[PDB]
Amino acid sequence: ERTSGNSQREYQLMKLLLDNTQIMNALQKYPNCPTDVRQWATSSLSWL
Amino acid sequence: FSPRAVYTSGKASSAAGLTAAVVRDEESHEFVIEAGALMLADNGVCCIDEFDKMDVRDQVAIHEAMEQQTISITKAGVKATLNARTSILAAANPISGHYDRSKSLKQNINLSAPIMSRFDLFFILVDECNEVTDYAIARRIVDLHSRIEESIDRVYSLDDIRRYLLFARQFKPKISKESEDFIVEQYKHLRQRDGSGVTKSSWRITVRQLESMIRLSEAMARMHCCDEVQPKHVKEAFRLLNKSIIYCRISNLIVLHLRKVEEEEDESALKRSELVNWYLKEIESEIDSEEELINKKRIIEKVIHRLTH
Amino acid sequence: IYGHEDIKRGLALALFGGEPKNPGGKHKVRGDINVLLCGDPGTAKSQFLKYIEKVSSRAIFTTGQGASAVGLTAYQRHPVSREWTLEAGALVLADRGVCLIDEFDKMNDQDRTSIHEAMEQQSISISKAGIVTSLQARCTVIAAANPIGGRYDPSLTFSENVDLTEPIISRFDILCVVRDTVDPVQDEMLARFVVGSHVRHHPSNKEEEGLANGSAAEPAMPNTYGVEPLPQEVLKKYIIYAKERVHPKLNQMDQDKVAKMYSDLRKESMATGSIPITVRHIESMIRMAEAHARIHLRDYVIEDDVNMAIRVML
Amino acid sequence: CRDLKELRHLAVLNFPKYCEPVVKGEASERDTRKLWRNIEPHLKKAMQTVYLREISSSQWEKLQKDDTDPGQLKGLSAHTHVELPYYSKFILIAAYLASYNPARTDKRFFLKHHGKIKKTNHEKTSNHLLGPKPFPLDRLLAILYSIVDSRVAPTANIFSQITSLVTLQLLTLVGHDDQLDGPKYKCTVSLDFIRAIARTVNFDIIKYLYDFL
Repeated sequence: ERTSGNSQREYQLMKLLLDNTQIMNALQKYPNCPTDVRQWATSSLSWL
Repeated sequence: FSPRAVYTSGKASSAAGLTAAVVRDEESHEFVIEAGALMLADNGVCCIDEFDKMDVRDQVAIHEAMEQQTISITKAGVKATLNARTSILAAANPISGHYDRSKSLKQNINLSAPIMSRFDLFFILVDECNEVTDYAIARRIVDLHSRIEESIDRVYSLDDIRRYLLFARQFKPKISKESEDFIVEQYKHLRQRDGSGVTKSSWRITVRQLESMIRLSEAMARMHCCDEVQPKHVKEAFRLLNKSIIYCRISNLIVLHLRKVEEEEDESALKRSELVNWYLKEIESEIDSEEELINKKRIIEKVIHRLTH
Repeated sequence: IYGHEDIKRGLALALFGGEPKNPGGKHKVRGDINVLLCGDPGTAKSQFLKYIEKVSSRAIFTTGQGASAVGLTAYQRHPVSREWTLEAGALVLADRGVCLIDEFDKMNDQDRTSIHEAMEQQSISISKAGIVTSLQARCTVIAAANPIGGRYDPSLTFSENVDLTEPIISRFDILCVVRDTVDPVQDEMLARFVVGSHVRHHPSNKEEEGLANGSAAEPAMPNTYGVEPLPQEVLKKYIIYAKERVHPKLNQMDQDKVAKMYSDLRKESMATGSIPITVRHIESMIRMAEAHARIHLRDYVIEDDVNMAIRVML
Repeated sequence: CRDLKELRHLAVLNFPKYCEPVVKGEASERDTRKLWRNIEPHLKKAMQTVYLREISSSQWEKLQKDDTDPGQLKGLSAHTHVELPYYSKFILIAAYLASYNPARTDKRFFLKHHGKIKKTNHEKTSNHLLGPKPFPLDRLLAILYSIVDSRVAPTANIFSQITSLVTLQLLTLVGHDDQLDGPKYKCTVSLDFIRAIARTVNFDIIKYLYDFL
């Protein structure tokens, strides 16, 4: 609700303006998708 | 399989019982010393499951098992200092049953720091929530319950596996003179991998974990009947140390192979787009099977596409 | 294990144990060097104690959960034909030796408050069945403690970081502790020394060294002082000669200089945030003074021994 | 990068630093397999500055004026090595701990004669991650006397680094301007350059953070 004027590059408390549906369906249509990046987006981060 | 092994749970083992129990005799009236389960399974491995339903007094009495492999209990002026080379096959259990993604990796287990410091290798079961994980494991359950005593397709029976257990303890391998420079350069990699933040982090790897890695490379060539150690055998256990806290595996052995070849050419020719077969020379030398000639022929053009795009 | 030079200095001085004399006129003051070790779990602290028990003449080893108030020094009867016979523990049989106690911080609260009698007069008066009898038990307590919960935190005091009572801390002498951390300026000697001793201490290498006399694969390891080490037979005939021959006395040199020097730190410790020095560091200077003089075989104490003893207690 | 306008103004700047073998004559025409070896070390110190037109012909010029003691960094991360006064370099160091620590758990760095409870010695809490905590002036009047060696007299030039640093963009104000009865302040820059200054006047700040136990 408020954008601090004295906020730097650490205090933003922002959120997202998308959803958990169109983000997954926009991966197969994106041109040039790496193999080591697409697997990280589908999984729920199980490795280090 | 191994006859020198035990089996117990958390509440089934109290403070003693498995180490060295002491009780006054009924028909002699004298403090005797009774051996436990760790003394009968000498030069073997003890099994233990459910590491949650237990107190704290039992873990203290077993701290001298994974670091010193000996029993020193002197209770009541009765000396009973023995030794046993039995490995602990523990099996930790999460607090809430499943691994919580919100909490940290040290908040889901009950093991502290002195317990994990004296312990050697520490693996974590990989959990995958993909549609291909349950689709492949379900096929093995159907073939096992429908085809009774017919799904086993082993190439070596269990009669020859027990025979090869005594040949490993015959010719003790040595250390080659070309491996002292390779161990001093790999410990510094895990030293920086330990300190993810500044100094400390999660798993501590110091001198207790470095001496265990040398034993892994020493025992790696134990089954291959190799005298001197080789650099190709020590790097096998190096990958397990990275994945200890966790068709993609096929793409991993390709990137780690081409990086060790393109760093020694003194000159540079074409070998870019019109000479795509030049990268197949340094890899066909290790190929000596059968299916890696026709089936893997159309796979080389797919891995190289990562750089093209 | 290479490194931690300050830790190895305290282990050699505690092997002698000093000379328990009678400095008073009616009170028997004990004179034993008690060292309490406590490090971060991960630097192998118990392996440093397994070496002194093999190069000495009398040393034992016990744990925490393996003993208690019963199996300590004395505990009932002989229920067979109406008889009464007292027993003993482990500190009585270990006379004039070096005792090794493992897992001391995890000890019960009822056991830590009952061991102070054995480490104050070197004797126990058993008053059972109306029969009293005094003996002698000269021991040097060497324990290895661990921090509370996780790892050791240098941001807290040592008297509060370990789950131990306060009367037992003021009974030792050497409290040299170390903290391991990621240091790229010294990690090249740790990985180089563990791989050199891995081949020297191998059973296959002993066939041409221990079994075959007159041959050795690897010589001596490069120490941090350029001094050749000692094998095994040197340490055996070392404590059975110097400890039972020359008896250093108590002279009166420039001992008055330490009196006014103690007042400099007594009125300066609380100026920033630290506890003052008690009288324990004053009467203990004679312990390390006669320990180093026994190495060089000195009949009397010298000023060169009292100087190197202040840097150890500080 | 993705826009075409960025590569249009960047490829022109790389021409003077790539056409060196062409002018000298050591490389003939049609040779794209031998010019990537000599240019590889010349691109490792320039590809990490994307969307920044500051990288030009003035970055390497600052190194020419540093013949004596090349320890100073001017151009590439010049904010890490800057010139600070004697009593002012400790202001940014002491004020960094007053904006990420509770107003009560501060006796652990002064009076060690207290009784610690050991709360857990939780780790993924919002502490040191939500931002600078609002602190007045009573905290600065009790921490600068412990970092310095000898005593310091708070004269007129001692409190001058409180308001002069506001213009220099080193500390933020709690929204509107306060009165005079002890105003509140926050922080601005993290510990990206604090460690570089501490290693010059013999100082260690890593052992003073409360989040890193």
